[PDB]
Amino acid sequence: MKTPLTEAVSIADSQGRFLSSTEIQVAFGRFRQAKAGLEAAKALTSKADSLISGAAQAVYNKFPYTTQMQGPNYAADQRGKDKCARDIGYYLRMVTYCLIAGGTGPMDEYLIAGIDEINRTFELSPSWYIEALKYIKANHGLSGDAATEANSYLDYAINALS
Amino acid sequence: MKTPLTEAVSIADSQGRFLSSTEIQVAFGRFRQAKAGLEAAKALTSKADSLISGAAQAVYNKFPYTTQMQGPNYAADQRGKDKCARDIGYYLRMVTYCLIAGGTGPMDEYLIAGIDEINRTFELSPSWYIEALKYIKANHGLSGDAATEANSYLDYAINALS
Amino acid sequence: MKTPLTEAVSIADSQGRFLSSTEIQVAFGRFRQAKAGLEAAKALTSKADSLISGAAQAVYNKFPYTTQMQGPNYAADQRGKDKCARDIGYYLRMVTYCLIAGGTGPMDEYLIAGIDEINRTFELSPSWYIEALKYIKANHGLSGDAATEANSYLDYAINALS
Amino acid sequence: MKTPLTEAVSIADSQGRFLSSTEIQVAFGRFRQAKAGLEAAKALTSKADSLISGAAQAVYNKFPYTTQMQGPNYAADQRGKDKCARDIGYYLRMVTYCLIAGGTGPMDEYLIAGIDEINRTFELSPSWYIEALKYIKANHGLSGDAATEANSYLDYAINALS
Amino acid sequence: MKTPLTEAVSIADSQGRFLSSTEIQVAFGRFRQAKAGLEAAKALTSKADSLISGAAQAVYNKFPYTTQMQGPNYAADQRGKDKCARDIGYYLRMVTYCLIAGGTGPMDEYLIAGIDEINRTFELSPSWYIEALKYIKANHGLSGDAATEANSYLDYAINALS
Amino acid sequence: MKTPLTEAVSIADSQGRFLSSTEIQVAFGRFRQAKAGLEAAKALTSKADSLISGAAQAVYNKFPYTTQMQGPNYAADQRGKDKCARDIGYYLRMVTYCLIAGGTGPMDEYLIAGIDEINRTFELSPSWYIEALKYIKANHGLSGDAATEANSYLDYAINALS
Amino acid sequence: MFDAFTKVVSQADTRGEMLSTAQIDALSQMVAESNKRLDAVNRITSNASTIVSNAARSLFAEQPQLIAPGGNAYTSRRMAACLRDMEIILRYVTYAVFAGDASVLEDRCLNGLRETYLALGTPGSSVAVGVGKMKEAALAIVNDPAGITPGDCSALASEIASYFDRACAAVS
Amino acid sequence: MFDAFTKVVSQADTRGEMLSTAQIDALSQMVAESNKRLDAVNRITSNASTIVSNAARSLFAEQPQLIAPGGNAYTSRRMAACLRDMEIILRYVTYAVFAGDASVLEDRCLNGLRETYLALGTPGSSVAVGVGKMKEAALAIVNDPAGITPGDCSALASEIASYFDRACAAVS
Amino acid sequence: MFDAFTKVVSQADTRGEMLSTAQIDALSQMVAESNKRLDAVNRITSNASTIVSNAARSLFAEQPQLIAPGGNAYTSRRMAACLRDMEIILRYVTYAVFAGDASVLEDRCLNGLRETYLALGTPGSSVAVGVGKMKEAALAIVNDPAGITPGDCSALASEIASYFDRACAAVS
Amino acid sequence: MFDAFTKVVSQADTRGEMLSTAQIDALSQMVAESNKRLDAVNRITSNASTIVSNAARSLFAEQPQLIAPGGNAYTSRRMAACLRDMEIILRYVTYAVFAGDASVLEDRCLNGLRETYLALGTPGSSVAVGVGKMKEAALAIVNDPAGITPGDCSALASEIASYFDRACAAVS
Amino acid sequence: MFDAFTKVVSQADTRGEMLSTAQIDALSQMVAESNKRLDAVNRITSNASTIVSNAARSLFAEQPQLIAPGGNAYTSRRMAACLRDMEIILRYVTYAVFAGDASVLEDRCLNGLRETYLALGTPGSSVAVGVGKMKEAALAIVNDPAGITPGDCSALASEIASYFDRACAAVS
Amino acid sequence: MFDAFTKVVSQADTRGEMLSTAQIDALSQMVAESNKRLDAVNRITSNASTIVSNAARSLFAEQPQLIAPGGNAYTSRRMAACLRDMEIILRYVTYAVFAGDASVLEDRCLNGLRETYLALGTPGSSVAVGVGKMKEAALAIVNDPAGITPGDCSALASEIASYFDRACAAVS
Ligand SMILES: *[C@@H](C)[C@H]1/C(=C/c2[nH]c(/C=C3N=C(/C=C4\NC(=O)C(CC)=C4C)C(C)=C\3CCC(=O)O)c(CCC(=O)O)c2C)NC(=O)[C@@H]1C
Repeated sequence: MKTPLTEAVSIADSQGRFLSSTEIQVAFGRFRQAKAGLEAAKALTSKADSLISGAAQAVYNKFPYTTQMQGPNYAADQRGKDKCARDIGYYLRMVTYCLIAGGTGPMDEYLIAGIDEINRTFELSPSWYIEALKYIKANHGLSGDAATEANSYLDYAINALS
Repeated sequence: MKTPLTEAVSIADSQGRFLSSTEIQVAFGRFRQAKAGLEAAKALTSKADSLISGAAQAVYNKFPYTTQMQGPNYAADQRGKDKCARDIGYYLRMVTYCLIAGGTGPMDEYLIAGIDEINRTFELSPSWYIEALKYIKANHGLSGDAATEANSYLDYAINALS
Repeated sequence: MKTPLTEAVSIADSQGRFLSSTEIQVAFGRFRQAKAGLEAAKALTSKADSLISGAAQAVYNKFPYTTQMQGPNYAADQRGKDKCARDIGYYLRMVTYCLIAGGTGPMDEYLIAGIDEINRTFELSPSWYIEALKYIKANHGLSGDAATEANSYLDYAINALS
Repeated sequence: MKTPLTEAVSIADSQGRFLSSTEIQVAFGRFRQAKAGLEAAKALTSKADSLISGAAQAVYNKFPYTTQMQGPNYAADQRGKDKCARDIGYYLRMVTYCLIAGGTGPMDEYLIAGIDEINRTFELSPSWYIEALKYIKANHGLSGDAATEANSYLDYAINALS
Repeated sequence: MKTPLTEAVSIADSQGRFLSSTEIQVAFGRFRQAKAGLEAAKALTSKADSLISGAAQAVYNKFPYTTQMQGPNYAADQRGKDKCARDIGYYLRMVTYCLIAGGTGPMDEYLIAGIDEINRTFELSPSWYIEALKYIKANHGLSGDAATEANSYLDYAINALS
Repeated sequence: MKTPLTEAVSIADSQGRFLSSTEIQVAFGRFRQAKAGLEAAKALTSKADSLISGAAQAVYNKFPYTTQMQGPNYAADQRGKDKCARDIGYYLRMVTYCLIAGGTGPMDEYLIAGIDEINRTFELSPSWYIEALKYIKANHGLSGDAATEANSYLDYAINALS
Repeated sequence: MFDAFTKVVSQADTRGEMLSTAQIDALSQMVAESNKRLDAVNRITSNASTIVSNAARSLFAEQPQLIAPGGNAYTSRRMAACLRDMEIILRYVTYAVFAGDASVLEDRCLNGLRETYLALGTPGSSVAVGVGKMKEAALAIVNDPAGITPGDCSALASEIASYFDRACAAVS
Repeated sequence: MFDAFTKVVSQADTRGEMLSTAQIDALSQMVAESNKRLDAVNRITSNASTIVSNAARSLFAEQPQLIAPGGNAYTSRRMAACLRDMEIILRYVTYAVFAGDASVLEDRCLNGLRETYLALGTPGSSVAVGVGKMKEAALAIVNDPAGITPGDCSALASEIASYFDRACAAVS
Repeated sequence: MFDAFTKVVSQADTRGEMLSTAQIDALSQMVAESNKRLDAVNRITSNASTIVSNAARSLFAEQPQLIAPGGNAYTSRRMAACLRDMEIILRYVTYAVFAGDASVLEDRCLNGLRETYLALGTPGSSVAVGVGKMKEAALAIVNDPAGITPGDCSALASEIASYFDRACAAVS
Repeated sequence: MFDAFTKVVSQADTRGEMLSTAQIDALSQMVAESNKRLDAVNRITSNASTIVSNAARSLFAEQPQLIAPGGNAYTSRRMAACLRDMEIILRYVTYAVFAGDASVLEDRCLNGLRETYLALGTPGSSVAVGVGKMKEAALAIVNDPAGITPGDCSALASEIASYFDRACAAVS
Repeated sequence: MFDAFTKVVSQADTRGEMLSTAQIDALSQMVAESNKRLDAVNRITSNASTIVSNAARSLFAEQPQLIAPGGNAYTSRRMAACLRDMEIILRYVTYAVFAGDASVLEDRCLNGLRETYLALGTPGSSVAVGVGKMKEAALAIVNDPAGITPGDCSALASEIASYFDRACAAVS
Repeated sequence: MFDAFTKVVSQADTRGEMLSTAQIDALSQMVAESNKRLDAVNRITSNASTIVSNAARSLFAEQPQLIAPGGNAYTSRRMAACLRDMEIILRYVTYAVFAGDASVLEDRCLNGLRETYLALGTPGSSVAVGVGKMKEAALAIVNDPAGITPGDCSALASEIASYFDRACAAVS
């Protein structure tokens, strides 16, 4: 679980050492950033339904075949649309977790690890998800550090898919 | 060489991943703390003479025998006093390095690693250095974060010797 | 590499022993099979242009968006169409090599190992290639052992892609 | 256990892969050879008593001192002549098993492994058994592939003993 | 446990070998020495009180401050002196043990291993003990091989403390 | 190599230790035994000719077939009798080396390691050599420790061959 | 592990006896129909991804709790492990079919699997449902008369189903 | 391992939910208090040697049977190990205080420690005595008003105590 | 490895001297520029996949011999390795930007790399062309004026370029 | 492991006492008669092959079910393993005799052996009969008055016998 | 390693081409001669011990200094190592004959072998004499018309001899 | 390694000859003086710490450039390594005196040491000076007539001196 506090402890322990000024500076950096990050998680959470449905439509508009082809890996029916909205909601929810923890840890453990096998196995296209992520990025309406950190996690996800 | 910046890179590299918000927050903590460390180091530096001679005297006072016994491991002659002031000068210089770098890395590498063998081989008592370090703590005259970080390193060397 | 003769030797060498009746039977199996396999490679080779061209069209027909989207990963232009026919040509060629060797060996070494990273990096959909492979199975016109073996390699590739 | 089917599966499993055309050809080879092998096993079996007793006499006559010397490792009494014929019967039985499994595996597992320690501890000469094995080769009366495979095992035992 | 008989068995077992002339000569060496060593142990035991109080007094004479300073690591009070005589009693007891076993083994196992940690943690000075050990050497009154072996152990302890 | 002095050093080096009383007692054992061992080596050497020729005859008397059968592994011709006398002489020489070194080392290094492969490959019987060794034990004419140590190496060889 | 041949051999060795003609004829029977056995192996292997994915999709649609957040197959890593187990089990079954003996499946796959799931909290029952679905798809694939020399594979089909059944009973 | 932030995140994920406003505020309150938490860590760490050596000495003084020949802390090797365990437990305690969650302490240190001492013949009850003593000394150091901006560390002190307590309970 | 700070410290220890006032001012200057430095690291990292893929595509378009049958980047395994080296080098470059020192890059990535390529038959010079492309793309990304507090990043951009250039010089 | 000397030393260390008169004297007696102890080691070791092989042979003739097909000593590998066990036990007994203490035998050879045979299916009662045979052959070899300075070895004979009995009891 | 098939495949892949009718026909030809190839393998293998021992004994009789005290083949360990080298080279030669390509012999046996002997002080020229003797004996065995279907194996014999010659050249 | 006995034995084996009578007598004379040899080992080992530290302190006093900042013996780690090397060399020298042969010293200590120092930048001449100081001090401890049976150890001292000189020459 990659977060400032967690890795600080982990490194000290792997070295059999007590925490020193280095790990304390790590915590300082974390607690300072937590203010912009925690507020960012809130902003994203309040616009969740909007961001999710908007991201879904952006994907449907860029890849029209996804609301037409009848295969189970697509969203031509209501079942597929819910799967898609659900998935996109998952990505958004992981982003809020990352902001809360101040690291990619939540996303790495619950979503990224294994996603390749899932997309391949169920024939889901990474490009669909990337488009959804670009949309959230362009419409979360954040600014300041909040924007930078949230975008860092959205781009992280994009990188993990390409 | 344990410092926030090199440790952040070493973690990422050991995991084969690019730097993320976690390592960036580690840098934020480091650069925020730099003010204290730089001021503390610069202050200790200008006051090095009185701190060194004063510390040496603090030891001779708590251990009057070190200024009476004939052994080459003692400071009864000018030769021993010089070796002593030299060593204490070394500890102080390392403390400034740790403050400059924001970590114990410098001291760990140039002083602590192998200090045991040295003190056992030349029959130098760790207690002597502990007292000297106590003196520097009570006399650097720094305040706030500068003082707190300066003391953490001074206490780090003390713990290394006990 | 995975082929009867090569694995027969590799396994005996790893055990530090001379070849025995077991490996000789492996050879009997390979040489017996080699007859139909070499004829199958010849058949696939003489019909290569038609199979490659037909397979590419089968892919564009199933996924028409690939002939339309403007990104470099698609075949909207001549450059993309040539890359695609080229890649399908590679799969077919690899299949001929597997028949020649009597094992997936050549395809594993030259195409399978690393394919995942390639498809993810250049955003190429494994689905596209799977449709191409199905076309080849449905149109090579082979029969008997030639077909069973040839199809085993075509389905092997499809499995690595899903 | 060195046999076609078992090694084919073993190699695939060690590679974490499904069986492919390679392992199938290994099987084809085994099943093809089994027709000659199983019949050869039947033949050696009906001629067993004659081969075994005849082989034992061959040894006694080639190495007359084996029935003169008094130690327990020799055949100067019925106990020793029986142990001997028993052993020869063990080699012959192993050969039939090898013909049945299509490999040395059975002989390797039940007889070859540890044989050198047995012959040394009990002071049994490898030479005695080699003569018995040569006798069985010259007297089993097999023909075609049945003879070739059976002899490959008889010679395999002779090579393990020299 | 470093002792003649134990090391002899350990090597042999380490090599999976039955004992032979080499290990028997080791025993010969050990048993030849034990004649003198067991009597030496007896001599040291009979004058233990003398040696211990004398050695403790020798340390206080060389390092008079150890009877001044109030710290728990010093001997200014009866508790401290009692700790000291105990410690010196321990060194003497180990020496008899070594003479009895014919090796440093007992001392290595019960006193040497970890001594550095102890002296560091409780701020006890190795030099103090070195003086106690020098006293025992000069006052045990042993002669011949009993003296040589005994002194080898006392010097072994001194070497481990410096 | 298995000898008192060599093992003593190896064990200590293996432990990163200076030599101590244990290793000195090992040497005492070696040096004490050396007096008898060196004279024994000297006595065997002086009667090597009658011991070798005698031991060879001992082998031929017990195993007469060895001076009758035709193979290159037998002694029915001068070539074979010379190979035989040569081998027996090697064994005797190794025994003198062991007595000199005070351990089986020489024999282990120069004769025993690999002797199994030689005898099996060239079809030489361990029994022939065992008899030669028994003949030497009974006829060397040694007394006291010289005989006991020499006899230990002779039986050591017998054990290694059975 | 054992293959059909070595299985009878090891039992014969325990008795210190050479195979009877009855036992040898039996093995000759298997050898005579080995082509059918090898087709089964190729056919199931060639459709491994389809068999696994379709069965996994049907299983989750049938047991939605498995993929509900907090469910055992929830999170990418658990879903991946689940799909991997389906494939692993299918693979070991094909091995048993090829070898003509269930030992490899039992020893390397099923032995101790119940204890594994029990310790992780993975519903073995649900795993069995998945296995059973792959079984059904696998057999239909083996029994497809298209593109193959007509013949009777009934005995083979029973042997295959038995290995799938061993798998279900091993985790239930 | 979990830190205070991740602890809340893993619970919310199990329910497939985003953190409520109350949950975020709670974490935010912890952030506001962070400076005090870091001082406690720095204070216990800067006095580790003292805390361990004073507590160890006190322990042996209150339970002389430990250093009496035959005692579990008798012989230099066992004494060093004992001091080692004192430093280790203290180290893991400060880790928990730093992370704001006991997981690191429980998983990497306490987990199966009782069994270890039992197999070694090490008196667990006495280990707990040494830990309790370190607790008293650690908390006093943390609560010392000298050289630090005045404020309430009441809550943090209870949290620190709970980690020391978890340690004592794990070995007795 | 070294970071900007320990690099200076290490030079000062060689002379047995404490940092001068000038040396302290310079490091303080780096500290005061740190925000821009971290933006550079976030911006480059946030676009790593695009920087690597776009550069690779361009390199292959300009040098078709690399991907033609027989070319060093032909076959999936080699292409993947080639894509990996691009990523690898980019990753270490970002490490040097963050630390403010090239040691991690030179020490763990570029040392012995040319020898590695010579032994493999890999046209290191072509790796250089590729790195060069990643450089200009990365610099354009760092220099993007939109969505950020205006300011001059000239020095930093020059520093970042030097790290890419070291990589090129290491395989050329 | 402990040898005669270190065995008494460790017992005394636990009491924090120097060896008593009765303790040192016991060791002196061992030293004075050590020559015979070494002769016993040399004698048994010099007849290792014979003792093991003769005992194994008697055991098998006495219990034919061990070597009959299906028996635990049947097949070359199991027979080789059985002979090795005989040699291993005889090796450790000579070790105990050389050290004048059974710890090495107990600790490295007998400890856990009964459970080992139980899990393998090896008749421990049979192993005992084998050991018993080696015991008497070994004893007669030690007591042979030929080729050795005449004297009394009865005590040593009992010690030797006791180590063998330990082995028997350990698997009976 | 390559076998006759993959050897031509690798060359064709470097050119990015599918095998030509000729190349395939050349392969069909070897497939038609495969029975002879497998007989050669079995015959040499089945007489491995004889080929090595007679060749070695002939070598030593021919070069007495190899076995005289101080010679490179003197002492049992070195004699065994020498016999082992003979068998090793023969083993890898049969591999080449089986696979129908020298690569396995070159890559795993011959490569670096000359340097090894130079270092050890082992006479490479003497090894070639030994290898040459095994070659002649190996060919006579393969060429023996007794107990085999009559036909021509000249080409195969020529191929077999070339592998032996490689081994000779590789150590000279 | 070789000891005084095996050194002569290995040379004899190379010639395939038994030691001459005169050679055996020399080994007997060496045995007759073994007590002196063991006293030397005991004495040097017993004063190892003072021999090392006194030589080291003297060396640093003579070559202050070694300990000055930037010097090769500067920093605790380098100083410790330096003291360690002194002890290592001394140790191997006592091994050689004990074994009565320089092989242990040459093979496990001096071989390749000059190259190790060359690569590190460690001044070998300075090491030689340190070794020379240990030699002189060790020889004085060996020749000390106090508390030992009076006799002539000149031969032994010369041998001992020759080992120290080997080490000096190996690093000069
Ligand atoms: C030159 C080095 C100095 C010297 C030596 C010298 N030593 C002896 C004799 C003996 N040395 C020992 C040694 C030991 N006994 C022990 O118990 C131990 C520890 C385990 C050791 C190392 C022994 C037993 C003897 C024999 C009895 C005795 O004390 O004499 C001699 C005498 C001749 C001989 O070789 O035996 C000599 C000359 N003498 C000097 O004057 C040197 C400066």
